[PDB]
Amino acid sequence: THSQGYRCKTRYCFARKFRRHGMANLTTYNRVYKLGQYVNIKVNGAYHKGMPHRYYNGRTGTIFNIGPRALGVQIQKRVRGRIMLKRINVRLEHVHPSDCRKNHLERVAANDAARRLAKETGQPVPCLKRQNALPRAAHVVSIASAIDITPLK
Amino acid sequence: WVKVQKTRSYFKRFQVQFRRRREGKTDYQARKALIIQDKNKYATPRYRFVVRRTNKDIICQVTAAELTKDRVVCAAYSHELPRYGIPVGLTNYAAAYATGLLCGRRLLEKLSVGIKENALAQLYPGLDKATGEEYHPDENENEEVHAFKAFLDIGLARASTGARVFAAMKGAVDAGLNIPHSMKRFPGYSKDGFDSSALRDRIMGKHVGDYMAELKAEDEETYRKRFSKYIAAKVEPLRLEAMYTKAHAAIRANPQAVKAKFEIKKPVRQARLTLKERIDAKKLEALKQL
Amino acid sequence: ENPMRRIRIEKLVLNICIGGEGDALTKAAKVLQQLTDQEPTFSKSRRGQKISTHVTVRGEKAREIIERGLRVKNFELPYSCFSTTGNFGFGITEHIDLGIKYDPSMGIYGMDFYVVLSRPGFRVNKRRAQQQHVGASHKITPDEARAWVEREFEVVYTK
Amino acid sequence: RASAKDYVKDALRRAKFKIPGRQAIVESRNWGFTEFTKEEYEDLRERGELQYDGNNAHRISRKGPLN
RNA sequence: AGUUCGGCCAUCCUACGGCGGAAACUCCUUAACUCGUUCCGAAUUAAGAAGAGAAGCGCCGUCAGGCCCCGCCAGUACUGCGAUCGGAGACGUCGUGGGAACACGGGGUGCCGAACU
RNA sequence: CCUCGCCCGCCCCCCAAACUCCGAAGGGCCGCGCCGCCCCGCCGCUGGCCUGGGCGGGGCGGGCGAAUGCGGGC
RNA sequence: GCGGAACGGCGUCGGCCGGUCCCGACAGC
RNA sequence: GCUGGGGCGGCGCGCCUGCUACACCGGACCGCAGGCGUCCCACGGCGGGCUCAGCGAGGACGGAGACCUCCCGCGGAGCAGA
Ligand SMILES: [K+]
Ligand SMILES: [Mg+2]
Ligand SMILES: [Mg+2]
Ligand SMILES: [Mg+2]
Repeated sequence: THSQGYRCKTRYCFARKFRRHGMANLTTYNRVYKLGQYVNIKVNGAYHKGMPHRYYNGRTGTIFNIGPRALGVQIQKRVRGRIMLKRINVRLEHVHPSDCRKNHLERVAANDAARRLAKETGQPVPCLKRQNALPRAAHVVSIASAIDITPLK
Repeated sequence: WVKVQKTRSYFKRFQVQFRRRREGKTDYQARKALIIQDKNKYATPRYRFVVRRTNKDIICQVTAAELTKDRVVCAAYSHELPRYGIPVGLTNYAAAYATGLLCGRRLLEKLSVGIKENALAQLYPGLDKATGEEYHPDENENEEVHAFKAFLDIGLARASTGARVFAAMKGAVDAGLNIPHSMKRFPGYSKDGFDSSALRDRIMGKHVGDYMAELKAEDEETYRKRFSKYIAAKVEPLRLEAMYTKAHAAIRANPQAVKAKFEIKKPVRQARLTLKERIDAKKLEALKQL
Repeated sequence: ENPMRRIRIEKLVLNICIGGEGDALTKAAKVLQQLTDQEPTFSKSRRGQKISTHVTVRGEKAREIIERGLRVKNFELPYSCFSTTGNFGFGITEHIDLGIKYDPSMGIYGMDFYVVLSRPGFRVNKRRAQQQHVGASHKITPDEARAWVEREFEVVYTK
Repeated sequence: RASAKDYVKDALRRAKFKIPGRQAIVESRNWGFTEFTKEEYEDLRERGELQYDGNNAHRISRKGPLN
């Protein structure tokens, strides 16, 4: 039919991975979260309390509440021609920290370090801006070529 | 004609357990319950009092769980006891009490190494003498400084009435550690309170002395063969609580650890060689032989 | 050989399987308790009706019981009654032949004798912590068991 | 074998008229129903490297235990 | 080198042969006490120190099964965008982008951390 | 004692909208400027502690760190 | 130069793969 | 009332699982295979201990199956009803 129970159409997204059944490792409980941190949502099918809805599987958001046992996560959801901010409570088995800012943090650190380095020696500051791949430059190649031909059918 | 049970498909789909579970060392349910903390308490260390018992001695440790490992901040063993006045009878009830007391005193002294005012050692001085009664350090805890708190972890042992794990925990509590617990699993417990006399008797090895006396009294051959190490060192039933009290006083006086000396020995049993060219030779010869 | 490789009787299990609850079960359990000096236990059919009782005996008392039971059969047992794990058993028909004093009122009852052989160090497969399997060389094979039994209770076998 | 190879194609042409659509008749370069071309099959037979079954043939094994 | 407590959870598992113990771990001995087994000191609890590498454990081996990496499979199968391109249709083709799987061949077979001996 | 069957092993033809050990093209969500150092204050929360977390203040150094287009919001 | 299929054509043009042939093939030893 | 005219028949008229559905979410039909309007003071809470189905081998009034024992057993059992 068409019924829309809380867990409809979850035959594949809530199943365990191959040879990864059973209890979760203990790193999922003793890692530290702070307000404003970016996290990912991935549902674990062996834990049935604090489970988010199928819609939130594979989204990223920020922490707005640190609780005794659950976290509060803010997520942007599009509804028709508008975006709504949804706040949900998730238990620890369904949340992982997100590396969506690691590249920017490393870029900032490197930019500052390079700026410090050349100043002490006085060397000119290089360009600290990313470049989209530019066209190739002039160069010279050697020839030991192999003749290529088309085969018969 | 008999079907094969462990087939190739059996191996393809097999999932191994965690390594420490395969060796039967840790119960991961209990550990998860023990090391869980409120998320709004962030990276604040949480300590458990770990007690283990081998065939020859007793181990006491205070450890904190980290992200990628476990951190030990104090450990006491039953080897050290002869260094304090107890040469024999290790791994029995009195020895467990003594090792727990040693661990507690050593941890408190290490914590108060430098501090001068309100040091954790001056405040919360353990019970002056072992009386075998219910004592709780947190009763009337100092407001400015609270007592060190740990949680007891038993492992795979059976938590029965009269077990030595609880003896080690009682010894640790007598040194000034705040370990939550009741008095149900101690030898003096009844439906209405409990009597410190039985606990005191056990803590001082009265049962061992009585057994030694009765055995030597009438059946002396079995006594000689069954208490060879006791008899060799000249330990007699009547002069037993005195030695235990002297050991308690000595431990409570200077409870620090002196490093023992030794050198490691690596045999050849693990020195056998790992024989591609050499492996490839043992097939050509066998093929030619056949 | 190493002294740790020698065999001993590990346990002996006495079974009487006569269907239906009643003084038959009660009388059989009473006789089992009297013989073994150990209370028996009942087994429930798979439903919920008692059908049998049994008791396990360890130590030397098992050795004496087995000695008498073999005496019943004249130290003769088929060579093929040894299991692939190194165990064996037989079955008397009345308990009076064991040397027990007959009772007109108690009745008669057939019995099952199963005895398990073992070596020192089999504990590794039974303890609660660090449980493992015993090595293939330490296990008792049927031929070693037959040799030990024949050399122990003076038994001859018939093919 | 070579006896009935003179009429196999006519049998196939006869069967072609009961099937809808368009079909083609081909002669395989393989040996019978095996996966070996005739040249490869004959070579591997003159080199002693064929385990034989009631219909099919397979190359000798080079993995697993000996004996 | 060993043990206690851990992290990641097979390159660590499974089967079968072999090597080793000074210390350690283990196997071992006893049932007065403590506690214990639908019955059993088997398990478990308490108390020991005459034996032992025979197991468990550490290491080695196997044209080993499994697990892991690289190549080939193959620019193949499939596919996004554009086409008054072919064809009655079923389907195919061209231009411009992305790109497998099985099978098969070669090789490999636990590290990391804190405390004690 | 023979001769085919059921059973065990290998090999092999052909399959699945309600089979999947594997798995694209294609889609979806998030990020792409402020940073670093030092010191100070408050908490009735949190910790064995001189621990944390949160919210503020004061000094020092540095700086605008992909392309393309274009004013936005209620 | 009808909308159009299985299936036929010794109509014409163009190919691919095999034999025999001045040691005389094919069609009329 | 819906409705490949209406009637007769049926009830996608309140809910639930899998598929249809074309790898975020959404997605139609009187589309496909089905279910619900109940049952349980224990079939509920917590703690401890234990390991299931079954293959193989053995015990025999005892057999294709009762009960007993050892071995190996990644779940092939069980967890009220789809
Ligand atoms: K209509
Ligand atoms: Mg527990
Ligand atoms: Mg109407
Ligand atoms: Mg509606």
